[PDB]
Amino acid sequence: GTMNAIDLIDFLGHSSIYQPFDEFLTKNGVKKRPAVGKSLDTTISLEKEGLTLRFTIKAESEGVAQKSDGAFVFRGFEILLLDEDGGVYTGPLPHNLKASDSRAEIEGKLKNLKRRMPETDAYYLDGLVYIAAFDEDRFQYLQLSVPTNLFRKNNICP
Amino acid sequence: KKHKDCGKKVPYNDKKSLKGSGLEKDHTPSGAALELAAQNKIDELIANGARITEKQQKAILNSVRNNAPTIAIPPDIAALGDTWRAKNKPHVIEKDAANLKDAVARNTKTISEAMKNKDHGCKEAYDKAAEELRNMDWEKYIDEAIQVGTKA
Repeated sequence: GTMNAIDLIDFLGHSSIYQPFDEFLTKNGVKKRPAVGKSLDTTISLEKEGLTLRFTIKAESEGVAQKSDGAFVFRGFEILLLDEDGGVYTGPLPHNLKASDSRAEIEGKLKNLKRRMPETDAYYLDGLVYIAAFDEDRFQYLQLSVPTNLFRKNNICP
Repeated sequence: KKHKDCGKKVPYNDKKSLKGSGLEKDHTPSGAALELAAQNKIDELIANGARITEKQQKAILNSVRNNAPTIAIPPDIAALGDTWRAKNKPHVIEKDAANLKDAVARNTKTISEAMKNKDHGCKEAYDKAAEELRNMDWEKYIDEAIQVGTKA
């Protein structure tokens, strides 16, 4: 299992059935697709690469800009870098980020802090919400998302 | 033809008590709808700066879904349900999640309006089971699962 997270970023906002994203997808051996016929199956989970991909079935009411047409819109994803059981992300990160880094180094690379609390930092950079989360002092994960109405009314993005 | 347990209230996660008959465990409101209602709230804490892993989110969702109370009904009648199979399109899963109490009210009426006169239906037994599902505080039921799933 080797997907390059930085390449996920350009499919952000695109649909379930976007040919380039579907090609990209089954190129890395996924073929799980999102559906709602059985349950709310809107995440593609890759447990031991350390990645979760999240889709919304209601892009418009959430204020998410749809790019390609379709019923499932790719809203964001989680890059997990820590877990007691296996399943972290070893591949490369955007904007020169490293799992080793500390909050201060992370801060220095993303340059645009929007909210700081005991355990998460929110940054807005290149049309994307980035949230870094810290278990203890350890970098735990990095959640990315397209702008939403929730994130707009929390003043994290415009 | 009445099964002994047509209309018995039972967690979705209970397979022991009803194995034997063709009874289906109907979700009112639909399982996907609770699941979205749960997610809409999780989304909001995250936007508030909460720290919730996706592992955690999926665990919560599964509890919301599989611990729901559900009413055992027979399969032909379940087929006329509002959220059966492909009837559960995104727009109806969206509207249901934005007001659970209305959703269970609509869902259980059409079940019961189609259990009329059916010999194997349990319209008497179903309506009593339905009433408590229209009255359950579903919005609470999700707040509990969320707080459990995030306590560590």
